[PDB]
Amino acid sequence: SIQAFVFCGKGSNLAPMQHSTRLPKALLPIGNRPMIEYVLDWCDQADFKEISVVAPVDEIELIESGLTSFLNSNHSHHLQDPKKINFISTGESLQKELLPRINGDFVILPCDFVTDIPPQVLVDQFRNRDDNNLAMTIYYKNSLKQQQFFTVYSEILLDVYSQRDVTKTKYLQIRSHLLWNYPNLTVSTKLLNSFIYFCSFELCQLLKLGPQSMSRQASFKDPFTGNQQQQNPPTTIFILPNETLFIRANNLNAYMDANRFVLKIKS
Amino acid sequence: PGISSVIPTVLEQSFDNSSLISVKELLLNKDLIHPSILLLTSHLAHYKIVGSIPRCIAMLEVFQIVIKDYQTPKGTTLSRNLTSYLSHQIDLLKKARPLSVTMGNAIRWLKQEISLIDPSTPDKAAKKDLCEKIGQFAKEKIELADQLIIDNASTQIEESTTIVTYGSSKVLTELLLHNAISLKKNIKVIVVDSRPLFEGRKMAETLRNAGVNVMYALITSLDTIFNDVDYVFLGAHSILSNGFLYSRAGTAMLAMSAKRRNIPVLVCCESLKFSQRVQLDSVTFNELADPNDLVNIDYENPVERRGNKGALLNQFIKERKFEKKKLAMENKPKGNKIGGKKGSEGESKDASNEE
Amino acid sequence: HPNAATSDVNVTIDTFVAKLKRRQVQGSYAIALETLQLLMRFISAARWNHVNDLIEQIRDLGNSLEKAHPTAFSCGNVIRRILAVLRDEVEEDTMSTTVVAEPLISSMFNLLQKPKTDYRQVAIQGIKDLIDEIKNIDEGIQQIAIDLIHDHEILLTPTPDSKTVLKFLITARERSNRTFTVLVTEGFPNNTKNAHEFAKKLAQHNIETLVVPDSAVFALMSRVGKVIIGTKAVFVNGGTISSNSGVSSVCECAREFRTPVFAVAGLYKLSPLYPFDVEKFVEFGGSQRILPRMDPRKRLDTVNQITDYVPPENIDIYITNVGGFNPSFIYRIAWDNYKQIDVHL
Amino acid sequence: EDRLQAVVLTDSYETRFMPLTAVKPRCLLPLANVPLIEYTLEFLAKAGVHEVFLICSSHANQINDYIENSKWNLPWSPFKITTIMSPEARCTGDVMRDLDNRGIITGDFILVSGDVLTNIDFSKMLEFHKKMHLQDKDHISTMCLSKASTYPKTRTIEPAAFVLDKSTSRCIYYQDLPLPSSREKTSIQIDPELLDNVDEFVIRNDLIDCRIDICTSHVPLIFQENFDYQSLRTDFVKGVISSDILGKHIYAYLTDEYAVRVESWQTYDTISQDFLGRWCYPLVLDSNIQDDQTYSYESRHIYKEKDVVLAQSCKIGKCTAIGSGTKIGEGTKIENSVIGRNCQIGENIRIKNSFIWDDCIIGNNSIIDHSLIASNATLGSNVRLNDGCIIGFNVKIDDNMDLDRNTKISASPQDLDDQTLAVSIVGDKGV
Repeated sequence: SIQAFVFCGKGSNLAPMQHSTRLPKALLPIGNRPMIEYVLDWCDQADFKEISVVAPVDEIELIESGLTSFLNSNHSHHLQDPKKINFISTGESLQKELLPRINGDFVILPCDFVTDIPPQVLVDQFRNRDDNNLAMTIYYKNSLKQQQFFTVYSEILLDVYSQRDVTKTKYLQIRSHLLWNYPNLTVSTKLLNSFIYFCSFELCQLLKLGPQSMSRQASFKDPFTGNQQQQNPPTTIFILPNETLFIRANNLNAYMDANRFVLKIKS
Repeated sequence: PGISSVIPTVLEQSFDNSSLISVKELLLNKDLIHPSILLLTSHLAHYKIVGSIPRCIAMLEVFQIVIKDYQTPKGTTLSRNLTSYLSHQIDLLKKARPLSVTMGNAIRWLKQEISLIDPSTPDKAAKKDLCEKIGQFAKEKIELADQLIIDNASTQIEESTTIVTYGSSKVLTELLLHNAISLKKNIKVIVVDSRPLFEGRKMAETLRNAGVNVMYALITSLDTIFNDVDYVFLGAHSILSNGFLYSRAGTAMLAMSAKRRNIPVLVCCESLKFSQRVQLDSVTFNELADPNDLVNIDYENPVERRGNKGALLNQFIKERKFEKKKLAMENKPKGNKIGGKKGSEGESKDASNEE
Repeated sequence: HPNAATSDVNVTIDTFVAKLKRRQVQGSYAIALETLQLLMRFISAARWNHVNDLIEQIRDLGNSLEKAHPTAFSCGNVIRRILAVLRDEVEEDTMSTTVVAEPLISSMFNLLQKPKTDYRQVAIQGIKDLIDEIKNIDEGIQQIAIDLIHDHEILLTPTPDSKTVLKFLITARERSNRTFTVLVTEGFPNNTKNAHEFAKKLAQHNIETLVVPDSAVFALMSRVGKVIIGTKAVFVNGGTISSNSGVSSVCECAREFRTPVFAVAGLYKLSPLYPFDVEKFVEFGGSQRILPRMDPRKRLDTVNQITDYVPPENIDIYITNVGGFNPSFIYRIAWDNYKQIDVHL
Repeated sequence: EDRLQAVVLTDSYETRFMPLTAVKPRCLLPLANVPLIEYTLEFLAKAGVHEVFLICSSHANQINDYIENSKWNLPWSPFKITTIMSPEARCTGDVMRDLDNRGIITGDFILVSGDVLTNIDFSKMLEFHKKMHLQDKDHISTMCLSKASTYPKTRTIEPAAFVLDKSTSRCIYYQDLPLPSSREKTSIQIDPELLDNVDEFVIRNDLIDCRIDICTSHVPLIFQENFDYQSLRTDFVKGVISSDILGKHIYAYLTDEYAVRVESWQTYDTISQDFLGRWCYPLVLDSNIQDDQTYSYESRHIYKEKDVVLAQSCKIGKCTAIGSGTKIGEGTKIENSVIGRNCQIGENIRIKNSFIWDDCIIGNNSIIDHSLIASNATLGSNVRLNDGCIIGFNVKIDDNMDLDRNTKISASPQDLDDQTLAVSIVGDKGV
């Protein structure tokens, strides 16, 4: 009924520490408290019993050791290593592999996290509002160019379109059928997606018959398009994505943000 | 078990017959609690749609699911801790929000069933026949009863009828729908609704979705539509062995008005809604929710606004209480239609021995 | 007579009309004040010397105003009062100009059988008198009100809006030893904000507040002691039109459970027109403040009314500056300041 | 903020109303008995205008007459009306240019494009406009918006698009798409020059069209400077925004209250229906603004004026209105309809969401389901119609008729079907 999957990889995007042979992505002490400490705390808070961490080809026992020693844990965590990983796919290929182990509804939570939010309320929202998928976006750093853009609603709070700025045509484009049902659609500049994902019971059917997703974003939320043609078989409650906004200073790490997180932590 | 007490709102000098709050947002739940019960509790806490009849059905379904999920342990027998579990569940329900007479009856029946089958029969074969029998019971003491109610209504209700109601009683909705589309007639159906809930509104919506001419009504002026109105059903919940109706909202007022102006008021019921417990006023046993339901400026339900309202302790003493369940009278609801077909509420327990 | 001279002769007639029609004006008292001011303006600049003609003109003016708005009556009433004031004076004057007693103040059979001065100054004074009356009704109601409230008694108050009623309540509350608890219905469509304001005011003084849903009166009435209203319009056979929402059902409940019903009243607020049907006098309300969005409105039919009418079968006393009077009697009071001729203008 | 002057656009979108307009024009027409410019005039009065400019062109004489008959040619009000002359069927730029040539205004002025029925208090808006102006010099005009009637699925012809701001509230873009009638275009392209200067963005498509502007002393000069502009919404404001004058901003404002501009038949019908419901509060028939109207609110959602006569045994529905001087025999099964002042009826009218205008004579027997009858257009015997039908001026409909959906009916004594002279779609006679 209640399970969580913990994504782990390798520091491909980070610049100046991660290229050393014995230090992993999961175990990174950047601001005193460890990177997977916070995740573990979150999991504990979330009342989730059985949690399994997905591990890459690099580091197989180090993560296990981390899970075991130093740390409160008191839970039956299991560290599993599937073989189909190439990175050129971060976690989609792992997700595709682990599917008969999912008995209920699963939650996706990467190893690299910075958190300050009240966490119960996301879970509760996921449970209540009869929704298949829900994600999170949080404010840009407020302390003293080309960026990223997301779609939002404010009355129900829904998501529709999620595309960035790296690989697209120069002018901004909107579809016709993707407005005539669900009229009001607001676009925001400031928001940073924390990459936290929730998944319902009926999702396992698609990843064993026809894969398309890249970096866990492509064929997940945007294939909600039940308009124009109707040519991809849907699994029945309609295919609908959701999103919620929060205020506190905590976000994703991808670029030069680690050094800023250091500055943040001591408060 | 969890967290109890430590909550806002005063004891209230006016009306304190039952306690007022509980568990809404989940943390540190026991490692044996079935999720269906939890979800139901979450629903009921902020529920719009259900009231009396469907709730019981839902509960039954949940119980059936639990039974399906349950198997006889190696150490403890089939009747060892089941009863305890049931009791715990009931206590949780009570903590969440007080319950109905039908529910109690169902619980009693379950208990009886527990006793009936001896702890020696094959375990797989036991629950096989159990779930069948429960299903049968559900069919008979709800669906069959509903059918019977419908048929009762059919013989009595005239060629072309204007029907005025209050609430969200599913039976009545079904009846209305039947009249609209199945047997086919002219139906001017008027529904009334209060401030905190939107039951009436929901019913109207449903009727629209089936295609009916509806009038949407409120408290401030009922009379303006009567002064014409010919036939009226009330929001049935529970009958006592006096001959009254423990029911929802200012239905009593409406009934009084009906009594004053020409026509009797009538009610349909299920032959398991009846109690054997009794009371006689809107002070006896009050059903309460939080005074937070009326802070927001109306229109919709989830809004979040800034204005003036939001004082339960801030200003110099401010109590903003209400009621959900009140007393409907006796001399006026002459009509009752059940699983035993006919009778008066003056004949308050003439089917309670017949069962 | 139409509005042909009455535009440049007097300044703000059009503005007054606008206020009436489009409801720029707020408060019955305020309306009355405005009417008085208009009358003053009419008097001051314009000259007549001929009296009956003038009276007729005034009647016509009043009539037109009344016809402009079929549920605001204060304006009409003030005018009627002024007419009455004038008429008696005129009658007195006639008897001096030319140069029998009745069993009481007025006879009945005189209607079937055949029966320069400082008058302008007197007329001026009349308006001033009226103004003063309007100002200090409460200083005349005050010591008639604190004659019927006791200790350990629950007091119901639907439709609490006016500055009069509030003041009355405050005066009672000043004698804090007199024990009374206040139940206040919110009043669904329009009264809500006003009710809240009233509650706040009560709290300010230290008066015990209980906020009531309108559906829930049957559950409270058996515990309710005395009920006070603060009406807008008072009528012939005893009933009232009160400032919006939840009064009819309440009254019915009271009748059923037998409950005492006070009403704060004023004779200038009292109308001598008889209400005969629900089909006319009851004023309806806006669906705008019920449900947003208009595509569900295609099939359903929302029914709502602002201000409501009361049958006299229920209320029992009218606490005025003069005194508390019986509903099946108040006609006499009205006639002690109004006529049978000044009705259908 | 005292002393105000306004420019009003009546006569704009004829032929858009296709069955009507031949002798009597577009803006003069009634809603439920009452003409449409009257509401605009009332609004103007409420605002506090002292100098009124109005445009007349097509069927202009009658409009002028009606204006004269209205109570504003008399100097009792703070304002007077004057007529601007222009050629038959024109755009809005020419008129602007003409006005500029004439040259009167000193400060802030108003332009009301189209036909607007607004119940909204505007003093506060004016104050806000003033405050905004006091912020910075290079600032022009104010624009109004509102949350739509539920979901835009019945309102098909208007697909208005707006891209706005939170902090200062500023728009750039506008777009139109048909969709469920003919599925074609699926692409819109957006301005990428200036974005991080503003930061906050709110994009909305489900907003009600009104077409109103509070304007400062810049617009006519601008029009003079760039004479390529044709309309204000489609080209002008957008052009101004797109680096025309460096640093020149405009204003956006939201109000949840009911305010709709009319343009089509179904929209008009919807507006009528809304009015029938108590959606409008500073505008109801019992208040009687004209001082010659004597309508009052009644039970079961029916409107009535003084003196209405009917014959015995009846059956009535909801959201209806019956005017003064209506002489009705036995019948009328009334559901959702307008009938104007003075309507003589023989016997029986089965009414299911119908419509009847000023002064109509209906003969014997008619089954009517969602259709409109115009002024003086007399109905003979046996009238049977279907959905969305529209009848024009002076249509002397005679004996025996059958028509279905979308069948438009003429007005002239030129292009369309159902002729005004003897028998319509049972004989070809007329001009």
